[PDB]
Amino acid sequence: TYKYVNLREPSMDMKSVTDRAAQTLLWTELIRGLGMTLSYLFREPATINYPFEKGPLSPRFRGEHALRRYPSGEERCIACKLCEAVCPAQAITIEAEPRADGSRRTTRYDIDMTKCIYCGFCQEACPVDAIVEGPNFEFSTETHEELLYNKEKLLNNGDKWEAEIAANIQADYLYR
Amino acid sequence: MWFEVLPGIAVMGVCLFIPGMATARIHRFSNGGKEKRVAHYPYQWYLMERDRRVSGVNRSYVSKGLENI
Amino acid sequence: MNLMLALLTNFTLATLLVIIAFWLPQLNVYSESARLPFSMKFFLVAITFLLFDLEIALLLPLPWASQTANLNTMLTMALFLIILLAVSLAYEWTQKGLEWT
Amino acid sequence: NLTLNFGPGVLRLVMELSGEMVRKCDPHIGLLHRGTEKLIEYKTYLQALPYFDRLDYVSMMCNEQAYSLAVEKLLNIRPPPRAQWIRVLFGEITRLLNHIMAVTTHALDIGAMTPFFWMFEEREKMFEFYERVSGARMHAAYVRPGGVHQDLPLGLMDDIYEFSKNFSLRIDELEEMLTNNRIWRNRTVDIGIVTAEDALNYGFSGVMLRGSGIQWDLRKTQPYD
Amino acid sequence: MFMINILMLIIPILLAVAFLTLVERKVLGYMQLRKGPNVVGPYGLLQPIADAIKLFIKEPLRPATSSASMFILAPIMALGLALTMWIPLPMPYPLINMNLGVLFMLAMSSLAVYSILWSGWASNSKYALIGALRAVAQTISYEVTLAIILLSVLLMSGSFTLSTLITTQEQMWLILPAWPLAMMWFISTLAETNRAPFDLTEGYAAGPFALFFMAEYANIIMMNIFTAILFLGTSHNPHMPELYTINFTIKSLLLTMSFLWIRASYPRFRYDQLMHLLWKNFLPLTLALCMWHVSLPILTSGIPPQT
Amino acid sequence: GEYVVAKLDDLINWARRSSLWPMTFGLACCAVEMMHMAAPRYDMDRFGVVFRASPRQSDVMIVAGTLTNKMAPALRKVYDQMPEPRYVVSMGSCANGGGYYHYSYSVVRGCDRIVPVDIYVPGCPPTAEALLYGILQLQKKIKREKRLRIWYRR
Amino acid sequence: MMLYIVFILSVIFVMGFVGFSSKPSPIYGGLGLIVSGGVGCGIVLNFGGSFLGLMVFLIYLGGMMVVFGYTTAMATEQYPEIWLSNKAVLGAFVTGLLMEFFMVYYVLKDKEVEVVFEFNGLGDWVIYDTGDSGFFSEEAMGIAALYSYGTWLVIVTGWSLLIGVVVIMEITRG
Amino acid sequence: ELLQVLKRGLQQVSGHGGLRGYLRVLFRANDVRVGTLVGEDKYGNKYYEDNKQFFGRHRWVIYTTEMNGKNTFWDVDGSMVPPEWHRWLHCMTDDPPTVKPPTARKFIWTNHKFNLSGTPQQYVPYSTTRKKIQEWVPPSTPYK
Ligand SMILES: CCCCCCCCCCCCCCCCCC(=O)OC[C@H](COP(=O)(O)OCCN)OC(=O)CCCCCCCCCCCCCCCCC
Ligand SMILES: CCCCCCCCCCCCO[C@@H]1O[C@H](CO)[C@@H](O[C@H]2O[C@H](CO)[C@@H](O)[C@H](O)[C@H]2O)[C@H](O)[C@H]1O
Ligand SMILES: CCCCCCCCCCCCO[C@@H]1O[C@H](CO)[C@@H](O[C@H]2O[C@H](CO)[C@@H](O)[C@H](O)[C@H]2O)[C@H](O)[C@H]1O
Ligand SMILES: N=C(N)NC(=N)NCCc1ccc(I)c(Cl)c1
Ligand code: SF4
Ligand code: SF4
Ligand code: SF4
Repeated sequence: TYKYVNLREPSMDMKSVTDRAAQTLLWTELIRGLGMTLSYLFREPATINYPFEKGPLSPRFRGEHALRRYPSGEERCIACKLCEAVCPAQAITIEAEPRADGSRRTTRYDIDMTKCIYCGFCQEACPVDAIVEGPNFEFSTETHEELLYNKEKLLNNGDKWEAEIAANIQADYLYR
Repeated sequence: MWFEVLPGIAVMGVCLFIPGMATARIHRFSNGGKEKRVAHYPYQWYLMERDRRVSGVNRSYVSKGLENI
Repeated sequence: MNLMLALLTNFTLATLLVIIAFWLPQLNVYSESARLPFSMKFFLVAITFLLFDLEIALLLPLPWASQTANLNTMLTMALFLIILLAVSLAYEWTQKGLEWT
Repeated sequence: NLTLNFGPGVLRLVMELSGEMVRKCDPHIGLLHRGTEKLIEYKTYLQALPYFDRLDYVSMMCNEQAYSLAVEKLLNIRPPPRAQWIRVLFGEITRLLNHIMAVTTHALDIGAMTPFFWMFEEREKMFEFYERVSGARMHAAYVRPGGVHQDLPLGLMDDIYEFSKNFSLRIDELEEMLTNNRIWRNRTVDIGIVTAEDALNYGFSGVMLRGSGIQWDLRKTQPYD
Repeated sequence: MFMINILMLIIPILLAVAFLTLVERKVLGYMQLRKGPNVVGPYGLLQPIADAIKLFIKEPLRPATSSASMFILAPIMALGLALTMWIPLPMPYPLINMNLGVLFMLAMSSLAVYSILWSGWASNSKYALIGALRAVAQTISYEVTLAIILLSVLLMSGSFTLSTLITTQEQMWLILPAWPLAMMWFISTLAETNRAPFDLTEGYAAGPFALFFMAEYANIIMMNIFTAILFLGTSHNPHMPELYTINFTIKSLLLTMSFLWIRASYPRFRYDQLMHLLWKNFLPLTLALCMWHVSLPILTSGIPPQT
Repeated sequence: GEYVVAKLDDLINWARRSSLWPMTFGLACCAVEMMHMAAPRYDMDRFGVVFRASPRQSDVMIVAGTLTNKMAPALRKVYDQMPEPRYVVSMGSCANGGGYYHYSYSVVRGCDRIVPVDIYVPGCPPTAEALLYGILQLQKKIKREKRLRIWYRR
Repeated sequence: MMLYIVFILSVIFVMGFVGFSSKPSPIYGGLGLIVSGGVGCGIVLNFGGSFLGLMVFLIYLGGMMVVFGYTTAMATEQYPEIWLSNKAVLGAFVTGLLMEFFMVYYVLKDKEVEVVFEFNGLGDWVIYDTGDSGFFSEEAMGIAALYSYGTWLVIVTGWSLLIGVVVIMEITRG
Repeated sequence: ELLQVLKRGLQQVSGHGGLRGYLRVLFRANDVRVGTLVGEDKYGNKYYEDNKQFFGRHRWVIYTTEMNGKNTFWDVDGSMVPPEWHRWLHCMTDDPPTVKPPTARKFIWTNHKFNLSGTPQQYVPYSTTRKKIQEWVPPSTPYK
């Protein structure tokens, strides 16, 4: 099914021709456009007062990465390397070895945040909720090097943001 | 809101009001409290020069009435 | 003399602002006639403007001329001059002198 | 004829002009060639999906759909009906996102700048729908071979309805600025006429065909989902 | 005393131009459903000051190997002429009471096109020269109608004295007898000042750029004061002159805002299209209305006085 | 005198950060989020950041998108034309370090190989708000400058 | 002294003429003519010809010289040569100043001079009219009479302007 | 209604504690709206809401004037909002941490830090693995 967007014949009676002449000489349709911008002048603007006000986000929001713990404080990550395997950008680098107590844990967990595409595939692939994209999006830096995250930086992000991360997971985990 | 544009318009309006008010008051100050004499044509200039001589102080805006007769 | 003072002040302040604009401190210590490919159409616009401008020069005295007693002659010549401006435009128009294609 | 190398997406145009008239137009592209097609050969099928968000990066989920449909065809599987309805729903939200971008930046380019601002607040509200289903405002990676990644959060359809209820009024305001404006018409009417036969032979598609009277739309003739 | 008077005109002109940059940004903002400057000072009141300081302490680049004599002469002429256009304006009294004031403004503005011509030469770039030559053609073309429209209006006024326009409009604004002329005058001032939808140049740096920008916006305010005087004459009470200044200032502000209102509302003409607007629409009508306004006072017996 | 220099430094710093005119190199998808920062919700112009500026009038360059090898000389030419002081904001993973295309034959692995960078905004793309955070971070960096203080201790 | 304003302007008038008459690059030859035009208007203004003075600004400078510069930027020079670079230009320029300076120096000393012909150096004010008091501008009344007395002048002038349009279009068609 | 509009404008001066308090928020936040105080965090940031504002402007924060020894009277940052309020302020949830507190964990930071880039506290990356190959150390005694 289709419709025509511009298949019409102007009427050629005197009243119609004189209507179009007046539009030509009195600029009536231009004056009409002025009316619409005038109406916007008296509308309340949509601007929010950043940084005192923030744009709304959802619990699914994909922001800065963090490494998480169990309630005991033990690391969740068990160096399975599923995140590294799935990462579309090859932004994750992992090394692991038996910990002094025999635990399977990483000795390296790096995320190049300038390779990362913030796709969230790592947190989908993780079987233990160890790596997540947190809610923080305000972490711009003055140097390139500051965006090469190692395990210490990522654990500190987990400890810094866990209060919010856990609540967001609580809201969305039944959708996963 | 739209009325937050008014402060900028008020500043501009005061800037445009000053030149007109300044010239009007400066003219009164320099012309004995009257309007500046307008002399577009030689007849009006001849009268203004005659005013300067008649004034006795060489100011066309000092005026002499019947007190001088 | 007033007009000279106003003119001298206007262009003197303009000069001062431009030279100051160039000579502010920088805080640095280290080292720092053919035929233009332009259409004939633009030449004809400038020439067309010039000839219409000369016609406007002749029409400028019209407010004073309307005070004449010989109004029949004055009105006839005023309309004669403007009509000839109209004919000039029509000649440019019909000869494609106002086209850009 | 005067020759000009215009331009520094980013476009380089080498144009031969004769006075005011364009004698030749030679677009020089590749300023945004990023070897996507080669990089995809080193990815699994899932890993390649986010590359499709970044092609027509105004129609993200429509690009995902095309790739997913291709993979599902090769897999010989089909997505479940609810995933298909979500994909059509967000495919049409994506069309609004694209068309707002197309019309208003088309208008902004020729000096009609205000409608861009009005309609990009509408775009910002649809970016919220993207973020609420996927956590990203643009590169959702939400439509995948086999369906979608997650179900809609509770309460989203209510907000899409609320957005849609008022949107046709926004279109009307855009039309008040452009549709009958004589300046807009002088800039657009009889510009770039393409015949039906030229359009088909040059490989045009979409509105580039329908603008010339050709009755073709793949959603009608070769429907999907 | 008179030196005080000169400075009491020049300095407010520059401050008014500076704060027009704020008003334009905010008016355009709210028409675009946003706010515009509201952080730098309360309600953006310090934004013009920040912009001006930023521009003057910016590196003042030059084209190099240019007619730098005319790189510096272009903005000096532009700003000097722009400030000169204000000295005969009656508000209600002019700084200089010129018998031929209306013709003095015509003469001075016709020179303003030189700063465009010189700046194109001074760029050393052949494509910048072409753009300058396109702007000159647009400017001189719309000079033609502005002069003929002005002459038509002065046939109801009877003199070239700007303050006589005040006398002519004691009973009624000239916009009523001459709204067709006022429509074309207003559009001509837009195309004359290269304003949208005639801003084809937008289709210098640091302080030199600021001086070109200030000269342009001085002319924009100037042309809108002239429009208010020419067509919306304010009644002048000799014993309360500031009543004139208030009312005439408001009219000038509203007309200047309408320049910003129009910029927010329309697309941009093509070059050939705004040339056809002048040569094939405005000029034919302007010539016909000039004939009509030459005949009209004679056939109604409403010829104005000379003096 | 140190009190006068400190105040003069504060004045010029305030003017330069209160009047940042950006030249946007809208190379790819990150340009769209830059558009949304100019759009009504965030209105960058309300901070004194005009929507669009010509290179010769711009104070900050925003590299918003992938920088390919073909494009790199053009970008460096525009940077060399900017009057000083000039700053560069690198927006998004592509500009920051190559991002998704880091291993491609045709892509510059980070625009900081071509121009000095002042601020790196992470994200693919960064949200409009995240970019605005970066601009406000650039302003604070300018607020820290002590050009006149260092000049008078030379 | 202000009593020699006309003489001072006429000195600048002549210096402007030596400027472009020595013929530097056309761009700077135009500027010298522009400066001469403005000074020439000043000379005319001081003899009571306000309208004639302004016509020089509006038609000569605002009209003809704009087209001269506009055409120069197209069909002639887009880039000037450094002013006074050529010896012929400099030698001609120096000679004109040397001739003018001696005329001024002698005329200002003896209040008279005999460069070919005899001139009085007392000041141009001595010859001015002494008794004026009309309620109008005599110059304006003379120019306005173009429409009352100059019917013939209007016809032949208006016809020449029309032919100018026709002729120039013929010339430039090629 | 213009009198009601002006009365409301006056009520903002009193709603902020007088002229001084009205001017402080005007210059610190470029906003003089009066909302309902939802709560205050341990760093001094104050959180307000007004549900009659349109979505996006219905919640805001007035940042503390000092946080972790940094003067923030004029230098406010979006990263000063601590995680527990971050969720509320960005509308990821409806309930503020005064109503639904976050779960306590021993390892969670007791003190939030804002963006530390550009300062001596900035992160510097480094390899977290130990040396892989051990080189032979020659004997310390002589015997060639
Ligand atoms: C009793 C006997 C009396 C005798 C006298 C009678 C005379 C009255 C009847 C004649 C009235 C004529 C009105 C004159 C106005 C100019 C008319 C005109 O030229 O408009 C047409 C012009 C071109 O028309 P277009 O559609 O583009 O193409 C037609 C060519 N095929 O299109 C345009 O010019 C449009 C303008 C483009 C710019 C748009 C931006 C301006 C829009 C806002 C305008 C606001 C109004 C101005 C108010 C000014 C106040 C000072
Ligand atoms: C409106 C008038 C206000 C008057 C205020 C007076 C304040 C005077 C202080 C001026 C401070 C200028 O500060 C200085 O500006 C120049 C450009 O102009 C910059 O640029 C300069 O230095 C850089 C290197 O540092 C050079 O590459 C550059 O070519 C040079 O021009 C400097 O990087 C900046 O340090
Ligand atoms: C009443 C006097 C009227 C005189 C009218 C004369 C008209 C001639 C206009 C000349 C304009 C000035 O000339 C322009 O500016 C100065 C002249 O010093 C030169 O600028 C500079 O040029 C070279 C370097 O390139 C230097 O050696 C010279 O010292 C310096 O002046 C420009 O290269 C020249 O292009
Ligand atoms: N065109 C833009 N970039 N926006 C804009 N309208 N800027 C105007 C900024 C400006 C320019 C010169 C001066 I003097 C002042 Cl006080 C302010
Ligand atoms: S978000 Fe995507 S690109 Fe970034 S680390 Fe996780 S899987 Fe890799
Ligand atoms: S973060 Fe998760 S997916 Fe990655 S290595 Fe650790 S346990 Fe495996
Ligand atoms: S960083 Fe992401 S959003 Fe930005 S240009 Fe690259 S792929 Fe596109």
